[PDB]
Amino acid sequence: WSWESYLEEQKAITAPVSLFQDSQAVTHNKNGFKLGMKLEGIDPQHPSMYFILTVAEVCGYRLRLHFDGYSECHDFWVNANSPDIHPAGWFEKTGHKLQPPKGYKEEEFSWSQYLRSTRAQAAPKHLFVSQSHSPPPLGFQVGMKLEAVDRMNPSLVCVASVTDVVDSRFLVHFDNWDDTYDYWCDPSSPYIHPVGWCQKQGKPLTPPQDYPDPDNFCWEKYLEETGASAVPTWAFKVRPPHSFLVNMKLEAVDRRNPALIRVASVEDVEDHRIKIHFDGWSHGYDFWIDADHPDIHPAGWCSKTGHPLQPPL
Amino acid sequence: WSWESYLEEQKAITAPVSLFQDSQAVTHNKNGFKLGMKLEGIDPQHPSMYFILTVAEVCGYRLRLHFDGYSECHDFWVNANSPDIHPAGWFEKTGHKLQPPKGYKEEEFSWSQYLRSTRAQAAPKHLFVSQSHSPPPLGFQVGMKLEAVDRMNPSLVCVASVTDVVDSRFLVHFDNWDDTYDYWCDPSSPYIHPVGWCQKQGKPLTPPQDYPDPDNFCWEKYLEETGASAVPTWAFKVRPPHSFLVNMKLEAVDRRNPALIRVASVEDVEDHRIKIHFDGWSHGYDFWIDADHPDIHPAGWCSKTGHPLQPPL
Amino acid sequence: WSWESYLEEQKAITAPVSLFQDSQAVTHNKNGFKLGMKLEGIDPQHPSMYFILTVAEVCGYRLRLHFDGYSECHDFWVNANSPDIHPAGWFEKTGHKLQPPKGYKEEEFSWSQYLRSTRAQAAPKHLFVSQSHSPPPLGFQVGMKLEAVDRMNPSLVCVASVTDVVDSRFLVHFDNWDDTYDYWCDPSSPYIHPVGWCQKQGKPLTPPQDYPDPDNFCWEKYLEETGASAVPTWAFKVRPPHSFLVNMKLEAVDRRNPALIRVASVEDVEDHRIKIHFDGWSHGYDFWIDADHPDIHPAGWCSKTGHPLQPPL
Amino acid sequence: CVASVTDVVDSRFLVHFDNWDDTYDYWCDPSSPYIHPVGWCQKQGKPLTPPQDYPDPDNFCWEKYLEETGASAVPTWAFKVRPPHSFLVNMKLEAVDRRNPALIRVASVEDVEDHRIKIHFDGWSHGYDFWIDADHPDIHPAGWCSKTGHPLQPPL
Amino acid sequence: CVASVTDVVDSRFLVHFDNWDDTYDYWCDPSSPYIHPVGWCQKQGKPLTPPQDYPDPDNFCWEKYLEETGASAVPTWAFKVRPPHSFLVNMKLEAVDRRNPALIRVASVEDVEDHRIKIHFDGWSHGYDFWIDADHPDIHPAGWCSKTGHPLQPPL
Repeated sequence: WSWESYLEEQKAITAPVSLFQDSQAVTHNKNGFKLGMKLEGIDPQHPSMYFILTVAEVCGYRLRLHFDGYSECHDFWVNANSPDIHPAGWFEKTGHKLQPPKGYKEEEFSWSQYLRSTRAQAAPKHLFVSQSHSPPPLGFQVGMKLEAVDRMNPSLVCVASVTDVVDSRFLVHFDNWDDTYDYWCDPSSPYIHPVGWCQKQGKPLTPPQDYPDPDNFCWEKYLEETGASAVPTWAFKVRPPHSFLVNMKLEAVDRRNPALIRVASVEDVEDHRIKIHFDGWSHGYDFWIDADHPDIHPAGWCSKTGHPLQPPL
Repeated sequence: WSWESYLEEQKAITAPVSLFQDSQAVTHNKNGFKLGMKLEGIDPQHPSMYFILTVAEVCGYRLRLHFDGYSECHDFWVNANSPDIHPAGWFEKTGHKLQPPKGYKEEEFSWSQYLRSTRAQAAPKHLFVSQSHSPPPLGFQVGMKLEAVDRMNPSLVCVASVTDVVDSRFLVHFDNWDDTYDYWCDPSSPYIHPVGWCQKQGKPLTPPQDYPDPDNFCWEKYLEETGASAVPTWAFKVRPPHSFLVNMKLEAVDRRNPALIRVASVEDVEDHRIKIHFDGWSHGYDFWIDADHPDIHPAGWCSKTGHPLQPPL
Repeated sequence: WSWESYLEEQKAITAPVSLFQDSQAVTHNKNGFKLGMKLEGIDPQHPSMYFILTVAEVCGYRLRLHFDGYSECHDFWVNANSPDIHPAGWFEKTGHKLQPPKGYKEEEFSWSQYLRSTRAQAAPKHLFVSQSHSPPPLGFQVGMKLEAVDRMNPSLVCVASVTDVVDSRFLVHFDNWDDTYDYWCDPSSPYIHPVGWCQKQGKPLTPPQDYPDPDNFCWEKYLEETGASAVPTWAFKVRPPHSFLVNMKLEAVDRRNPALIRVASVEDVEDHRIKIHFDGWSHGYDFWIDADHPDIHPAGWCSKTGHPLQPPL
Repeated sequence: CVASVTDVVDSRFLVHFDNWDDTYDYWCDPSSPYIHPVGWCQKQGKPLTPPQDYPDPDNFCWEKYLEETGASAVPTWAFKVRPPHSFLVNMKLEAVDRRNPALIRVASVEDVEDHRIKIHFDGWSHGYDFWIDADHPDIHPAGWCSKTGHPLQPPL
Repeated sequence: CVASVTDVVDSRFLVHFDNWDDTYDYWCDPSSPYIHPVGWCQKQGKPLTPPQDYPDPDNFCWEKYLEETGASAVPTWAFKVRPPHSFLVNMKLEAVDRRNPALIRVASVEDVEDHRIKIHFDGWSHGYDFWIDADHPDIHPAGWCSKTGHPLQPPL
């Protein structure tokens, strides 16, 4: 199988490298992660929470992470340039809570002790793109409030708060809802708006879960009661729409079997998202994904990084 | 988008209309081809051979042709003023052979009966710019001999024959070779030369495939032996070099997906060819093309003919 | 009146929005068609033929179209997102034939000149959802063959051809028959089947009108003889049965006077059709309709688009 | 003149003059005395004015203008006969003053045609007398102002 | 372009382009395929070139221009259809040499339009080929030179 022969055969064009973020395209960085290394990272399902993680597998510029003490059914894959992982020690130096290995107490866990117990090595610091050392996102402080789209229920724009800040990004949290709805963004995210945006746009605003008087939610009173400030309007930036076009081909990780990356096509577009189709598979497996998502890549990425590529059905 | 605003922002000019052949520039002719019409035409991969074709798609002044009985994977695009297509009945009336639809036999095929059996419409004669109702190109009669550059292997100038004449054009065939290397041209073509030109210029001439005694190749006796005359030297006209300049902009079909036409730029020039660059794409997709190629057009061609134009990426 | 109070008094539910095609449900698009605008479209009684049409009336997201030069008794209603109407100039740019206004001749007609003579405005291109600017429905090329149910005589499955392709849809034509029986559909249509389906299912296949030797009807030789390919079986997709249930309420155009839309109920169901009952009217006016028909809509459609809703009688 | 229907709203439609500004347009209904079926001029004796800047004006042909514009003429059965009004000279009424339309005045019928009346404002000069269509929205029966709560200007 | 009749001599008239060099002027008759009545461009949807140095080049209007200039349009009835010529490609004839007008040469019809022919001088480069109106006084039937006593130049 080759991309060159397949494109000639299909009279098709790949999405150029120029349409991707540098982080999605870069193939010349080596993967320094090695089996058994220990580190810290967010649970992709609960992006506000941090766990002790171990490198269980490496494949090209990707690695599979295992939650120490928990079942292997929870293992997940990230790129070696992921900002959602951090070196041993990072949580304690930056004000983040550790969920310790199964059966430990928070107060009970110490990296020194754990590494002695396991005789394991911590992943070296120099591997990690994110250590909370770079300038923060301008204008977004922890504790400030804003209006945000519930990416799980995208018809809802909701009262939300900044609850975390790491390097150039911040975490959006939906007031008094499960942290499973939280997501990381930057100032240009198309999913966030200043306080007052819904009322100015004539959209209903979804109030906090279990808000005492759900009927008459008022931002001014809520901000006062909560000792909170709005993110100032100047901080919000326009992200330009992406330049991907329908029928362009690319490589995308399989959501159902994330170990796998497949030949894919752009099936549809929005301003900030693309709809992925896996060539040769049912359109029933098609899915929408943000254009900046870390698991889409230009054609060639797998061969240049050493990751196997699944040809079309 | 708009050419006008593009030219201002880029501080650039378009290749003037006068630089193009009338046939590449003409926008004011309507496309009278309709879905399902039947006709005859050359196979672009075997330019000496004629097949039954059906109009499968129309886009502006272009059409996509299907080889009757064969796979749709062979379909190809032409312009409505293509001289490489002819009305039903042309082959018989002009001394050409028709390769029939898949599963027929040359002499099993009758247009009357085919049309009855399909209930299809033959494309009307008046649509075609080439019907062999013009007197031939002066001095180029079938069977005559000349020296020609193998456009596939441009360092070779070779023993070649005229094997087909249609309106103002004729077919150049390489003696003892596949029709695969053949090409259509006219008497001003820069790829052809009178008998003796090589000798008189210094360059070696490639004789017919598997000729007896190749270095000892003698034209005046090849000629007497084949009962052929060389094309008279007075026949070969001087096409002047084109006047395209680097950085001029135009519109060009994308060879990767020929359904598409794009904003393009002149990246380089030779006497009779231009190197095309698609604005906003990698220089890796840059390609050489004959100045007189049917698939380059002046700015505004798409707009005036009703074909989409791909703006720069 | 109000849906809300109606549902309480009847102790009933409305057919949810999710049950409908997006095209049947969408209310938030404005109707940009204006009185007197000119365009092209199919004749609903001769679905293979295109005529010049004028906007005669606008009501909410619907419009009434007039055949230029002909009687107003032929006027008909469509939705503003109809794929059966196209901008001025479309026929020429896409290989379709235009039947001209009464008293003209196909080739006497020019849009430039018609617009000058009438001083009329062509409806702007951006209004149309169907302009042949999308790539076709996969595997369905013009001239290809299939088996189809005669929607007029549903016990018959018949030899049929693709004769028209426009955006995601194509026209099914019965071999040797009037266009009167033709219908538009897409590859998930439940009325179409690959070549051989009848034989493989047990049912008899109706051959072309006035074919020689009907019981002795052979597909692979009909095919070789017509220079046609059958539509490949991989092309035919499985539309799942709709999920409408008896007693769900909705809004539906009244076929007796199509200017009107009414409160309606699901009286019965098949896999791909629903039987409509108009609340407060006799069951004698109950009628069967395809679930995907453009003239059924979710509760609130009229209200959101600005079309009157007939309350129950 | 040659004219078209360009707008329809409820029981009314807009009459437009072909090749002319909308400045001359007017709304009416099928009983309007200002409109006529195609051919009426020819059949009555009067000359018909063709579209502005038409090619070859005296040689103006309707059935071919029609075929050429993909238009039909309004059918003759459509044009209804408004009967002449029954106002008589000296009857009194209330009428908006065109000089200052905020005002309505006591008025008199000074003259009549089949479909128009000439209005005189009692106590004012006959110089301000003006012609108006009987069906104009700005003439009203005596007592209209009083019953609707609009001041009535008494005679001067 | 906007133009005027500035001369009349026998059966012909001179066409002049308003406020342009008289070098652009040409003689014709009523059937000339190069002239049209006032309004033709607008009826055909072609741009009309206004007079040189027209005070407001943007909004040229024939009605106003005619009034300002004290001028009338040539009436439409005066313009006649000239039938296309009947010359066919490859027919041979005699034509004066534009470069050396003392000379008349053997010539061929290289191409045709409705009212013009393209002349090729047999034996010379097609680079010397030229379009000429079918009625031009310097093309002639074969034999014209010998019958009038003018030398004829044979083909190159």
